Amino acid sequence: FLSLDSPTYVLYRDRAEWADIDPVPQNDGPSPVVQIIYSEKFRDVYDYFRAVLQRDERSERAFKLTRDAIELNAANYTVWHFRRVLLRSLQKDLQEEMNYIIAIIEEQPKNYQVWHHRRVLVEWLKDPSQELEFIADILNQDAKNYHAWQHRQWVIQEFRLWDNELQYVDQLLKEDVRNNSVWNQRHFVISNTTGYSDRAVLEREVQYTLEMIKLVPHNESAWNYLKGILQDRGLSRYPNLLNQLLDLQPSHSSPYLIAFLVDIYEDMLENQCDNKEDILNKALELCEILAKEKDTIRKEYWRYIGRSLQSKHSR
Amino acid sequence: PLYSLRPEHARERLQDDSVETVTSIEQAKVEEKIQEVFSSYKFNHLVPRLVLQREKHFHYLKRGLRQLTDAYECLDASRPWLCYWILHSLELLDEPIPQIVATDVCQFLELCQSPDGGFGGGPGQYPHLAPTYAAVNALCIIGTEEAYNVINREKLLQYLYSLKQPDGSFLMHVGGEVDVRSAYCAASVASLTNIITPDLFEGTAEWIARCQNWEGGIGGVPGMEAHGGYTFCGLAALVILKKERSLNLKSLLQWVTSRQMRFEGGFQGRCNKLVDGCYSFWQAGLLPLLHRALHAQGDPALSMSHWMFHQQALQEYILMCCQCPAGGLLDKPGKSRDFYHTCYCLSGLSIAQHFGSGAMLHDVVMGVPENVLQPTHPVYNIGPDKVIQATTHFLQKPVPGFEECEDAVTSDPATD
Ligand SMILES: [Zn+2]
Repeated sequence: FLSLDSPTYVLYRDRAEWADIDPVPQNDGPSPVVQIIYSEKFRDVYDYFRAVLQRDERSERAFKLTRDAIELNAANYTVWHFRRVLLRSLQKDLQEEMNYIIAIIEEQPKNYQVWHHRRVLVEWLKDPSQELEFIADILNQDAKNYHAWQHRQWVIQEFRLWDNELQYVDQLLKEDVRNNSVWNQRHFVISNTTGYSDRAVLEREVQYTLEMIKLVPHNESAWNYLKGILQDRGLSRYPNLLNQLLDLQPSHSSPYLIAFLVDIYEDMLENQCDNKEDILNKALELCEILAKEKDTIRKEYWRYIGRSLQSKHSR
Repeated sequence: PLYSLRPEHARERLQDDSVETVTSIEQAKVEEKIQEVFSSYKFNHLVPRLVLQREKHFHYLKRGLRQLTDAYECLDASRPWLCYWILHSLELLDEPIPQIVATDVCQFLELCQSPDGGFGGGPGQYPHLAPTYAAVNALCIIGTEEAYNVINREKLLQYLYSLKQPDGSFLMHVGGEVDVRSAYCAASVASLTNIITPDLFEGTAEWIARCQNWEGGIGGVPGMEAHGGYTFCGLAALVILKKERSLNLKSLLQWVTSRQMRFEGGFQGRCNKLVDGCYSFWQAGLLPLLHRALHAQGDPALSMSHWMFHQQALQEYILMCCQCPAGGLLDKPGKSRDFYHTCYCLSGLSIAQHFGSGAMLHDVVMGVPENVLQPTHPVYNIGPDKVIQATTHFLQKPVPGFEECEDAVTSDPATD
């Protein structure tokens, strides 16, 4: 109704409809600390919110008051909670509220409180029909929005909406193959559908990742996904992966490629390979190359790695 | 010279492989702007220039601890956080807290405490685990008996129980949701006040361990992208619960270290995202934790003088690009001057300056020696002296418990 910036906005203390209630001012003590100097409008709305909350008043007026309170501080979890308690008590039209939260989220897409509330309305309504479209829109504003991704994962798991996510992931990866949030979603879909143990799927993924790495050799996301799906399986167990990797070394090298090879050799040594010495030396070398030149920011880590390799594969 | 100024450092710039996407484009921009800042320090020098503007930081903090502009209206449900952010920054800067504000902080925090346990974002607000963590940390930073005595321990335990879920997780608040951070707030607060019952954290360690994903890092809830803020909370929570081994520490270590930006020198929160001052703590804070973890497992290849990240490069990023002329610290040049970043850039700077493992101690203070900050506990992010002080005090007290839960089972009115 009456927007807080309207030229005709009226303070709650001057509304006839609220004349019966005594506002409750905040008590910060005789000598406050971290005291916020609230505007007159903010302190007025919250003085009435405290009065409404204190008497647990479940009215239509208290419901509308919470919209202003949220406008003033959409991070106030007590206000958001009370509004839900009011949505129930007043048997409010939830689709109407969905329209409200849609608009608000578009404004403050990074506010957690806002997504939590949408999640509640979705379980209550048990309707996830609008969800994937809406989130896609939000993700257009920022494809890495943590909260939007979390909500998307919740809707998909709860309502088992796995059918088209891998395609969506393929769309966004084309839009930005460096979007680590999308590489993660890819893993989320696959490990929750076909799983990675299906050697055909695993084969599809490694090949897909290798082509991805070929196009943008310095995109860390792809490198991370590749190692992600094979790390637990034993990197050295894939002889053809190692040969394709070494084949990248010329026109497609990077500290990632070098790092990966160190993993492979690290695994080879764990797996009691033959030519232990030849391998340890190939590892230690790449380690120093990384510490001293190709990945000096991580010199401390690489010195640790090399040191660990020696500590357990020498003499 | 300075790591960031060296000639070869220009080699650390982004190679977009000629494939431009929003990510590379935004990354290049920050690198260009940061380079401009680097150039300035390369260019001019006759007197030492890497200096922590202590003076200006203190003014900002001393003022904020008392009065905030309506720019902070958005943190009206986060007042105990403001108290922690500020008091911790002051503590790190070695500024003592006067008895009068100490008492006023205590009293304010008392007002923030729910009568049914925990602390809310402000007076009369429902309790919530984030402000509960902050409030306890703040009271522990003050560290007086008056401060300790504010916490209703029995009610706090009751409150943690009210949020504890069967699968091991904890709700942020009643009617709220769960995440690794709430698990961390409960473990932090429960251990400091000595209220850990045999079943309080049942299943928690396994719930946190499921948050570690394919990257090696930890998301907020299982399935989510690895994020520095959550990864810190995850590992810190497990250290408190002595269950760090529930995680694959190797993929965790490899993930964090990769989080340090090669050019900028500071840490990003997630892979392929921008650098940011606050992660100087969230991310770098993991290294001392991983160092303890691996060391307890007898790892022989551990350094006896350095954390596994470029301590120097992080300090350079912080000192050169994360300070505001008007006081307070930042996300990055001309970006986000607030009490949160002031607390975390400082907390990260202090982690980067001090190393300690057993008897081994070794500092690395870039810039003027005057830059040394007091050390911070890597689990709780309050002074180690304050951690020891709080725990020793709360261990004088017996863990609370519900007697009705221990007496004999009943079933017949007749036997009354
Ligand atoms: Zn930040």
